[PDB]
Amino acid sequence: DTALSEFGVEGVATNIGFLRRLLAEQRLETGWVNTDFVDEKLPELAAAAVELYPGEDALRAQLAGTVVEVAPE
Amino acid sequence: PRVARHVVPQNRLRAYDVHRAIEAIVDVGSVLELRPDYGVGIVTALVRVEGVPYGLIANSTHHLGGAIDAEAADKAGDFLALCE
Amino acid sequence: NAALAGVCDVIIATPDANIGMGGPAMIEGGGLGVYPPEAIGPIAVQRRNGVVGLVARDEAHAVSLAKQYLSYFQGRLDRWQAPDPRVARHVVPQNRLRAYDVHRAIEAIVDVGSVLELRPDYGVGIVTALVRVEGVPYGLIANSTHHLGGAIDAEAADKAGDFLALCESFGLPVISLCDTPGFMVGPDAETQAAVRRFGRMFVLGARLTVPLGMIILRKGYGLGAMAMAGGSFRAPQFTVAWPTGEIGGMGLESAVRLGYRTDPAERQNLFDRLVAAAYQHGKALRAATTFELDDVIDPAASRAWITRLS
Amino acid sequence: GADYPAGAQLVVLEAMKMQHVLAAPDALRTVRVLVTPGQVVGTGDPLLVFTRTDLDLTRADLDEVIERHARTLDEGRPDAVAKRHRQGRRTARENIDDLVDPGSFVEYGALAIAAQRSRRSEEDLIANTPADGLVAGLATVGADRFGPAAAQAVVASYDYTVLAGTQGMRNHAKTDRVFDLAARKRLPVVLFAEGGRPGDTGAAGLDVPTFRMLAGLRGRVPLVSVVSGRCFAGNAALAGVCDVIIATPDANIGMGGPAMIEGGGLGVYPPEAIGPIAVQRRNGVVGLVARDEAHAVSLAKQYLSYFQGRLDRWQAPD
Amino acid sequence: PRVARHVVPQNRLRAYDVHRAIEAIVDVGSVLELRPDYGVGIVTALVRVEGVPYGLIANSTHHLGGAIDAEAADKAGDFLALCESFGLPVISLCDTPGFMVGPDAETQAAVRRFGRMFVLGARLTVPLGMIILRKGYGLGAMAMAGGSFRAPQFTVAWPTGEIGGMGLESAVRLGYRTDPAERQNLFDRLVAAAYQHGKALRAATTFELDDVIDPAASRAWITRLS
Repeated sequence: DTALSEFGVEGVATNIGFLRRLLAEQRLETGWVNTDFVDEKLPELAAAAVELYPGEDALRAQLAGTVVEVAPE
Repeated sequence: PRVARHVVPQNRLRAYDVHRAIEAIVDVGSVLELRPDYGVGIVTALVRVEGVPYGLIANSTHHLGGAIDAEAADKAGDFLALCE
Repeated sequence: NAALAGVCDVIIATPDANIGMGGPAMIEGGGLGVYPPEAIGPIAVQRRNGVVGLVARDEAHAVSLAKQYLSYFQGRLDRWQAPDPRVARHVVPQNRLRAYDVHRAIEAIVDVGSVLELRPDYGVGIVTALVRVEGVPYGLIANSTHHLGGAIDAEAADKAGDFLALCESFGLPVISLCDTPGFMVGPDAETQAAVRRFGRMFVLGARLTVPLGMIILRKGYGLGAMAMAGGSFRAPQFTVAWPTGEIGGMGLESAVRLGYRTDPAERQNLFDRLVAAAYQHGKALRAATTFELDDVIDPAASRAWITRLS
Repeated sequence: GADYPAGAQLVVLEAMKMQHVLAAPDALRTVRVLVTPGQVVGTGDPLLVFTRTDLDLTRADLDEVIERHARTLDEGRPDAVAKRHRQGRRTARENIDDLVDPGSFVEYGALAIAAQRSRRSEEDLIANTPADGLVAGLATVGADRFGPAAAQAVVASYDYTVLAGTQGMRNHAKTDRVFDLAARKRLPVVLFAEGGRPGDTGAAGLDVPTFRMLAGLRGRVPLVSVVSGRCFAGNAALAGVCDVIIATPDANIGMGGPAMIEGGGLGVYPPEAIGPIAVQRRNGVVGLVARDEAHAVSLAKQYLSYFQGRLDRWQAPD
Repeated sequence: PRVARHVVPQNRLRAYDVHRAIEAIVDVGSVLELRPDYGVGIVTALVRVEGVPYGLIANSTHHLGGAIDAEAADKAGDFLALCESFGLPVISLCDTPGFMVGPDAETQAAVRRFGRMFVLGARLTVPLGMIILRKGYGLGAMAMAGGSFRAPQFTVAWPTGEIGGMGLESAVRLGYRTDPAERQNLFDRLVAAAYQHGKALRAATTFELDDVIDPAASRAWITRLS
């Protein structure tokens, strides 16, 4: 997944999103899926698809998460 | 006015924020910078000095030391065509 | 020396040419190191970004082109030779799918050897060239199918707008050979600021005060087709089309793709039939019937129409 | 840009230490050359472009068109051309090609058909509504005596054979198109008005620019109106917004058509009792009275001549 | 303002005095009607709306039902040449079925005369606002506006307005042709009926009019003319 995310492609549409969505599936955490899996999950998976001027600093996220409250500008 | 005097650093190497410069000249709150995240090399803004409207362009040190690149040149060319 | 050269209308350069705003001494004075002059403005780099307008074989040729370029802004020619009217009739293949060379259509219309195409390796979707019909100087723009099927992209838009301003500035009537499905779309086309760049093509067409005649060679759809006319099929002095033409808000295959949505293997087939079928109810003769075109002409008459423009 | 036969040397590269010589794959003509002596190339890099080294073979396309066009002309309509000559009058195209200089006409909207698919079908509209009733376009008049530039002119005629030469959606759009040009190029207009439509009892065409456009050309360019037959309603309006009206004795011009005089409750009158060449000859509505159609076109050509230039050959009286 | 609302009679047949209409719009006492006993078909007057000078033309019902005849056409043509010449913005109150038709009308050189009204409106380069009081049909109604309903800066209408290529009755008299004694009956049945699908509101639906206003709004619109 990390590999697929760090893959930058611009200009041509790809299926990096689909594959990415596909690795996230759970049945697949068992080590394998069968010949029909990717077909019965296609529609489900198909759907699921800054500079600073001197004197300024940027407050970054310490770790991943969902923003609940932010200060005003 | 006396504030405009400290805007530019005496050490010719220490970069500075253009906005501090602009704000030290045009009257308070009259600045309206257009396309700030585009051709960032140069600032194009509509301002006011004693209530009169002016167009303003300015080289920003935060980019290439002030160097005018192909994109910041285009942007400034556009703004000059607007003012004219 | 370059600054002066790039403030001009055209730059005629020879293969051994190297143009750059900064001399190796400047690239060095700026701390970017040291480079040899042959690696600054290669006739290959400048041939593409639209910096060099005409590429000459040698010095005598460059001077030849310079003499020719001026000629369009200097006056009419007395001796002129018309092409074989018949050739025009066979430029566009009768099969809407088979592509063809735009240079052929241009050369089948404007009189013999009067074509001088500018910045050809730049914004290749649209051809911008100074030409002549019966001795008179005209500016000419044309869609080339060899690029995106004729779709107008952000950069062809730029090159076209530039030319429309040139023509307007020195007053050359314009000849527009249209063959486009419209502007090139897509989330990627949008990242190249297509909204702002196509807008400028409309603005400069709106500013044309010179006569502009439009001939639809094959395709002429949506805004892109309009932009090619000045912003409307009403702006041109005459908006005529060859028999191979087809007009509409959106290209046929585009209407089909949207009006018919199942085939696992080859949809391509049901498509080609649903498209060649819809093509009959979208010809040029039909749009001619509702006056959406001033006429559907015999390609040998193109000149006769382009004449009443001057 | 040089022609070379098959085998002819085209480029020379220096591989290891020896020299590889690239030649013409066959009879070709150089076009573009993207390579300069001295540069280092890689495998497969393009060095130059080229073109390897009947006209009467008719094609369907051009034919369907020739036909569709030819079905608009006089020849393709013996039926209607007979009824006209029967009545002792010329057809729209006969008058036009008489006025206009030999093949200088550039017709606009020839393949236009009426705008009513609800009272008819596309089939008969295409054969019974040629040019929607109006043959209009660019031309030259007196180009032999004056320049082909000064003799330029917009020319239009209503075809009585098509719906009594009445005005309709499509031909309105054609008059606008053509009156726009007269202005764009400051060209004189010669209008063969005559006539006076199914779905007219709706969308009121009160926003039609036609009348305002011609009226607005008044002092700008010479406006000539030729009238034979019946000229009522909008057709008359246009005719009376002009500089001169050349009419033939059989002419009847009136702002209101018998249908309008009737719709207003004033009863029913026959068209020969509306704008008699005698009434309009007096109140200054008709400026020139022609003996016949060929004479009216003759006078129209002469009238324009004064606004077109000087004459070289002239004979002084005694 | 609320007074302007009662000026035009709801019964599309009951004539009314134009002066009441004009006076309900322009400011009090600003009216100066010129040549009132001449070309009585149309009223040409110099007026004021919020102190600003305007030229005003208006069809009078008391004449031929509003019909524009050869003489009232001449008079209006003159006034439009006056306004244009002295840069006065025009106000056009329309209530005409069209140009007076008939064989007799054609004798008074109406083709040349109605044409002069068309040419003189085609030359107006001053703002012209138009308000259809009741009837606005045919080329006559177009002339009243410069030559096209698009020509005016605004072509608006009062609730009592009716638009069309030809008047309601003209349409009925043609598309329906039997009554021995009294036809006047069945006639005003087809008329009052057809009216519903030719009124102002319907026209406004297809944007053939810029709007159908509350007559108290007349000023607010005219005001935008200067």
